[PDB]
Amino acid sequence: ESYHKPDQQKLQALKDTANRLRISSIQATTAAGSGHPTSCCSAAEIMAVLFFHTMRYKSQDPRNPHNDRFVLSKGHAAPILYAVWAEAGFLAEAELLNLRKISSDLDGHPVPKQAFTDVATGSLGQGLGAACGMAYTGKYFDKASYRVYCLLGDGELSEGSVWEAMAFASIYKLDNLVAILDINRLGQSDPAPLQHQMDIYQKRCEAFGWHAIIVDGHSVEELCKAFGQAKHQPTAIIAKTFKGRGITGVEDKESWHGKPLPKNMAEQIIQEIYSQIQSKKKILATPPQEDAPSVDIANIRMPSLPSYKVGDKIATRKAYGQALAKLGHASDRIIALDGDTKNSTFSEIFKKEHPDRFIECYIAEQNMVSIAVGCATRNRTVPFCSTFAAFFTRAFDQIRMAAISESNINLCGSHCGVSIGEDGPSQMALEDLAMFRSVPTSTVFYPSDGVATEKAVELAANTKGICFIRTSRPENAIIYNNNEDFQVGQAKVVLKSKDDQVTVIGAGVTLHEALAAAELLKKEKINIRVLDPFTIKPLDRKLILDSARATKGRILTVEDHYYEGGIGEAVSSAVVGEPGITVTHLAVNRVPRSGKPAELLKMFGIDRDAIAQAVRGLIT
Amino acid sequence: ESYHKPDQQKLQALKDTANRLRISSIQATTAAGSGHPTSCCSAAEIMAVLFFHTMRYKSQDPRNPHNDRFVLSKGHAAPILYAVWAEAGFLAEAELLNLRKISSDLDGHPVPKQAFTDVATGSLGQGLGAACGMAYTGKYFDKASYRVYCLLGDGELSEGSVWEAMAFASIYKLDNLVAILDINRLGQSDPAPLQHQMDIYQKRCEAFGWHAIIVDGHSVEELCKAFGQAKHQPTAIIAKTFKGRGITGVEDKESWHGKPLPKNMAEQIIQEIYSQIQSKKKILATPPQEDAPSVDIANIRMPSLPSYKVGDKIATRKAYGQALAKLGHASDRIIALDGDTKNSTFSEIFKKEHPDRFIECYIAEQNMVSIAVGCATRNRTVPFCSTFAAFFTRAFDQIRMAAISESNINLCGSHCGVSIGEDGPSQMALEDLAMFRSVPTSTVFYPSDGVATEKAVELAANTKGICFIRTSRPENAIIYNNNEDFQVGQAKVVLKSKDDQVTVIGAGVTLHEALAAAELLKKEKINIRVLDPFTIKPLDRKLILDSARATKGRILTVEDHYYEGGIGEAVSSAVVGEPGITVTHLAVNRVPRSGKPAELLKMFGIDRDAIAQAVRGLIT
Ligand SMILES: CC1=C(CCOP(=O)(O)OP(=O)(O)O)S/C(=C(/O)CO)N1Cc1cnc(C)nc1N
Ligand SMILES: CC1=C(CCOP(=O)(O)OP(=O)(O)O)S/C(=C(/O)CO)N1Cc1cnc(C)nc1N
Ligand SMILES: [Ca+2]
Ligand SMILES: [Ca+2]
Repeated sequence: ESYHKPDQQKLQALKDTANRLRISSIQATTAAGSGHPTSCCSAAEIMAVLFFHTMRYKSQDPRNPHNDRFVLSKGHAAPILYAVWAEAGFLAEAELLNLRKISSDLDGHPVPKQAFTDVATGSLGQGLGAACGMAYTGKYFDKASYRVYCLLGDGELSEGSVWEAMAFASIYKLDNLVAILDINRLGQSDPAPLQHQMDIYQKRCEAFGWHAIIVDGHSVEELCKAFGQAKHQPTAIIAKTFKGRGITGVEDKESWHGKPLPKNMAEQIIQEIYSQIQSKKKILATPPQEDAPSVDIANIRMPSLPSYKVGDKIATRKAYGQALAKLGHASDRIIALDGDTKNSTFSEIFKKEHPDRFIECYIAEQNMVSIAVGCATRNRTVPFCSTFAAFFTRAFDQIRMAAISESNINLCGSHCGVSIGEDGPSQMALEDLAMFRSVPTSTVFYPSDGVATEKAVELAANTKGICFIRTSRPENAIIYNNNEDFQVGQAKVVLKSKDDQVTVIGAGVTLHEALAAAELLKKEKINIRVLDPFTIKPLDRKLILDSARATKGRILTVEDHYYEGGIGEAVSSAVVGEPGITVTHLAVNRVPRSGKPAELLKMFGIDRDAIAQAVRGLIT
Repeated sequence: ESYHKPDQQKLQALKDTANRLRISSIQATTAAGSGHPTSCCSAAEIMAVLFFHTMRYKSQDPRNPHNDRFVLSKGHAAPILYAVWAEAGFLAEAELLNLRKISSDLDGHPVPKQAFTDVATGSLGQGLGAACGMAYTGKYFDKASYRVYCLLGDGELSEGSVWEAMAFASIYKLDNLVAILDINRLGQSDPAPLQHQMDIYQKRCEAFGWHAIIVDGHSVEELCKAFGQAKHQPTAIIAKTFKGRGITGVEDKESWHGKPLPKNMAEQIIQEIYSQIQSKKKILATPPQEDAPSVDIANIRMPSLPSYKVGDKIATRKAYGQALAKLGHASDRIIALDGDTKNSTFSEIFKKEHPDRFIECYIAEQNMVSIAVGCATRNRTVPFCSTFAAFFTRAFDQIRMAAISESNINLCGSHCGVSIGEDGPSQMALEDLAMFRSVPTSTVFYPSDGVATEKAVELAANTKGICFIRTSRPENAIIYNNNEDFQVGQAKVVLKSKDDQVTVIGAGVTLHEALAAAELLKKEKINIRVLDPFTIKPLDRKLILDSARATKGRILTVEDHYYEGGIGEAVSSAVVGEPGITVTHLAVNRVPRSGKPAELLKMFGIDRDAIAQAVRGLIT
């Protein structure tokens, strides 16, 4: 646990290592014909000191739960990440030359198909949030000794998501977290705004509650000392570096971001760098203290059936909070995150019952999703984050990168559609189905009553990928019995007869408007089938088609969402070309406005009267 | 003009005004049954001083181009915004009681159907970026004397987008910009992280380059003085306030965010506040100096037809930069914004030729979109912002709010799809069509060669709403004559014969792969019709169906995008139910990986060979 103060030979070996990492970054990107060797070279001493002096990890088991974590937030330096894992003996050195090949897993940016990568980066400014999740988990959940190290670029620090993470780390006293800032003066197409004004970087980090140390980022000695000192808060190592360090004629120059060296130049430069290496002997990694606890990864089962009665009224947003609190007794892995909306999403119910597993993320949806991604790495927790579904659009890039990260997180967005009423469109989620459907690993739950909500929470907990649960503000009736069985991809027909003339597909509030339309239409001797998709993605194509063939081929979809990318388009895409099938679509056609929930459902054509009129038109 | 130091009577009139604004905020939200009176009451003195001492504006012409701008970033304080415009004589006082009614335009959050509103807020943390665009426009484009004032909440300051705007304003020396921070200690569901640690707020603002002044937010005299001194930096007025100020039993208490007072309580409280008001006489607004220049509203036309040659190769990303710079020579209203990607999007070409109208926004896509929205308010500029299309997902909430703001901005996202090759999925836009199609005011251009790209830039300049242009990295052949006519909503049949067996719909790289497939298929005596949509939204439904009816009803869509919300689903939703029409859909089915562009097109089943195989399967 004591700092090992390195001797001159260890320091020279660390320099030798840094220069090997430079050579490999050049060799790999020259072989590929693309990549970012100058972004690797500014970080070479940082990487050498982190992996071969400061960090503790099992070199043959990069995912080991006891290891220190490293997050390469500036992911385009991936070639030097691969180089250090070859230097540590995990990767074959020859494989480095296959960078970016379709036959290789050493892809252009890091991805979790690599055993040594937890989260995909590549979209700048997201790695520190993931690192915050890992550090929060290490400190408060695992209660383990591992530390978390996150390397960022300086242009990258213009992303506001970084400063959300900075503030989070100081609020939650993440003394096990270190950010290393590669202040190499340059971004992609110009100098970074602050260039080498190291004092301003320090003042910004200190103002956000971090211990901030300015170092020469090419001094292995200064780096060892800065990483070695006792930590009492999150620590920012602010490293003055030169982009392309060590590449004569390219160091500190513009016009070289993302440009590989041509073969003739790479050969000449590599010879120069090799001439500075004093010994070929490599440093060994040092293994960690193994105090991370075992975690139970068994299937998660609610401790009891939902306790609703048909006819009771409850909003699905409230049912979500009740279900999540119940799920917290079913598994110790469940954690909840929310962005200062816990009294609106009803995640406050989980906080009341399991306060040690609730993370207040404040008004910072970007960071919230990244925290959850970090908490889910190495399967340590099962995260449920919540806010208004509208404000998950604030975090779409984090959610997009979460799927590239093959992350298992759960996201519950409330207040969907116009049915929230008087707040108006800024709070109305009308594009969240389009957004989450376009996330390739996503399962999209749209529970229509309290029972379906509790079952969706339970299914989501056991479902891999990006799970989204769309909850609602109006208090609708329970329609399902408590022992109704639900499955991903299985819809429910909630009203049917042999004389049905249309299959009406609704969800949430429009499912209940469809049921109300059915009772109205029965007064005119018109029966309609009513179908509740349960999951919008994957869609129950078979039950939808079987239903439509029983109702003269006619489908009517009605949704509290815009036309594009929602339920209607999902259904149309599933059934197009099937003989005799037709699809009519009722949705919200423009930015809405303030009014009572029922008034807005009417104004935008998705209430019981609009459904009934649409049905009448189809018959005639 | 000299500061008019107010006398005691002016100060008392300002206190009276603040208390009138409290009373109205309470009356309106109690009448509506919803809203945020405590969030209004913390800002009452700020609002009184801004509108009736500091700012200069035409009370009967809120949109007037010479006016100071006010941005209510904490938009849920909308009732006090409405109250000040009634106090200024623009709104009828009786109409304030109709807050949130479907019969009123005094909606739950501010929206541009209100003459006194430029940008919709309601999604927190976006107003300061819009204000930065307004101030940048005032200082560097209009070169006018108007100032820009933006009121934020303290919980709101957790949004990273705020800090992007803070940094933007100091980089660009926006000394005409004032941020007022309503530090009322509380957010929605808990205290804000920093509560009343005023010194920490000052340190953070100063570290980001702002002149930061702490004031008693309920002292009209301190506010008059703090607002009365212009600075050489953007100025942060850090106002210590109490939430619900002036409401006995509620001031400084939790559990009251977004809670209206019950009628009996509102009556009692209003009587107490009214007893503090010394005079009913109202202060008059003071008008501005009228030095904003006139702006032409005429159609913008390219100075000449495109000058490409059929057969020449150019990537549409480069054609975009060439076309944008060309358009810049025809109209001085065109401005360009980019997020440190100008060498990759080729917006650098516009920077080279029109540097005064280029805005480097650095690696901060949220703020970039908000800057563009602010620059487009009152039609002062015609903005084109650009980055990789994948990174516009970082700004989806800003884009969503831009449509609620009825904003006319143009967005060009490059590097779409797997055809970028070796960088891998973090850089690959595969959900941008889903995203932008779900924005209700959007027009989605997907140009397939350099000619179509120049035409799309020109059309976008003259089209209202959220215009998106999707550009690509491969260097594909010019296929259109320079004099080909292009229109929004009109597709192009680029290959046909009387013996066509399928209509193949492709765009960008998949249009060219479809043309290559047609050549492979002709060796098998199979002709296919090939259709280029040009705009994905709106879609040329008529030409698609007329084509399909000439090709045995058969449509095949192939796209470098995920399945959901893209070209295939747009087509299927347009044609579903049409007799005899069938649609086969080829898209990217999962997160991709690194390889050469041609290798990835083949791996993910959207290259010429996958297209030909699909055609062969349909005919059988
Ligand atoms: C602009 C940019 C880079 C420059 C980063 O500069 P830096 O100072 O943070 O790092 P180094 O100087 O250490 O390179 S790497 C890059 C890519 O597309 C490659 O990922 N991009 C475009 C980019 C834009 N926006 C986001 C959100 N992610 C990105 N990757
Ligand atoms: C959390 C939250 C508010 C608290 C604002 O606290 P503050 O300290 O900034 O301002 P005041 O104390 O002055 O009220 S108002 C708000 C609403 O849904 C209403 O728009 N929400 C939800 C919310 C969450 N996230 C976003 C991006 N916007 C929001 N509007
Ligand atoms: Ca840099
Ligand atoms: Ca507050």
